[PDB]
Amino acid sequence: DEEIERQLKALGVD
Amino acid sequence: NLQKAIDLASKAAQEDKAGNYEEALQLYQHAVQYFLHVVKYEAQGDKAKQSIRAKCTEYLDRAEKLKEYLKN
Repeated sequence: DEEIERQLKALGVD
Repeated sequence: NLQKAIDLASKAAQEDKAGNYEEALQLYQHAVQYFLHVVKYEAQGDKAKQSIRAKCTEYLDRAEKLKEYLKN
């Protein structure tokens, strides 16, 4: 959950 | 919100096989966003979270891959 969740925040960021 | 997760996740993958990437990339992140969203505010068991999680990685992987290959 920590890796998957962080993945989204990483890809979706501007 | 749930219906959006699958609807957005289905269209995303549908484009991956069809050939699209730009539209599939945006849908991938959006679709996955809804998956974790409901899980954060709706956790029934481990089976449910285990499914969305595993699916969030597979979809997320393609998004990061397409974005790279698309720019590279």
